[PDB]
Amino acid sequence: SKVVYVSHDGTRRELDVADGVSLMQAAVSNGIYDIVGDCGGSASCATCHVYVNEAFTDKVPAANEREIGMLECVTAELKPNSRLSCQIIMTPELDGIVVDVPDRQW
Ligand SMILES: [Ga+3]
Repeated sequence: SKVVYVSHDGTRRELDVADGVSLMQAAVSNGIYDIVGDCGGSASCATCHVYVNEAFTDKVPAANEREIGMLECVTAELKPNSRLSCQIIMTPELDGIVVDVPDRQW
């Protein structure tokens, strides 16, 4: 699928996230996520907290409590679609997803 990542600083990236990848994984390989070593592509991170555009946040799978605190590690007023770069998976239909890292600290 077509996925696009936006850094909370205002940078954007667009990768190809097929079936079995996560918004992070693709970007990850692309270095988009040169963060720390928590999720390692398994949704165990406190820094990949990101906001998916409401359009791909409703199609994506339902994130579990593991995507709530991990993702809420940084007080970013967790939205309804917020999620750590490594928790949503991309299907061959949900393509065109736009991600964004929360600058909620501003
Ligand atoms: Ga992560």
